[PDB]
Amino acid sequence: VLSEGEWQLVLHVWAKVEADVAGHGQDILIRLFKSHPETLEKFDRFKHLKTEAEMKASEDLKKHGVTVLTALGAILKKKGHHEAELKPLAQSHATKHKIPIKYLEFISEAIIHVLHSRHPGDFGADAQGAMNKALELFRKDIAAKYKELGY
Ligand code: HEM
Repeated sequence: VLSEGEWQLVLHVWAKVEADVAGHGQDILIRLFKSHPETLEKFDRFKHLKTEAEMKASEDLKKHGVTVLTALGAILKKKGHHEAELKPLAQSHATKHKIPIKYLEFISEAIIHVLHSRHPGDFGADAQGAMNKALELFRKDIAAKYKELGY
């Protein structure tokens, strides 16, 4: 459970992310795909992309990055009271997209890295720790739904 102070650190940096949702989403998905190429293979939509320049040039990838970060922002703003948000996300990611929990760890790492690059003044160690806790809570709660469903 995050404290109120931890949530404030999380949402303070998140408010900065929302100034450029699409650029963050691009940076995060590209980092994910480059650092963990098995993740790109899960996207029939994107697996034709073979270089970072091609990824950066894809408007469709930029659009999907907005989709991802909009869903995550809605979750974070619930401050842990996110059952209604995680139900459909866990269902689609477990049963349709077939995404291991480990790949959610990978995207969490990419998120933290990009937030640190773009917002150092609002993403010192205290905020890094708080965002790590928020993304761990996300993963814990998704994992419980995966377990229910046999994934
Ligand atoms: C912060 C973590 C993530 C969030 C918030 C998120 C959110 C979303 C959302 C909102 C959608 C569209 C609706 C849906 O299908 O449920 C989506 C689609 C999808 N996601 Fe994620 N996602 C996350 C992590 C991942 C990861 C790590 C992968 C793969 C490694 C992945 C693979 C997919 C795929 C394959 C689709 C379908 C794309 C398409 O063909 O349109 N997601 N995601």
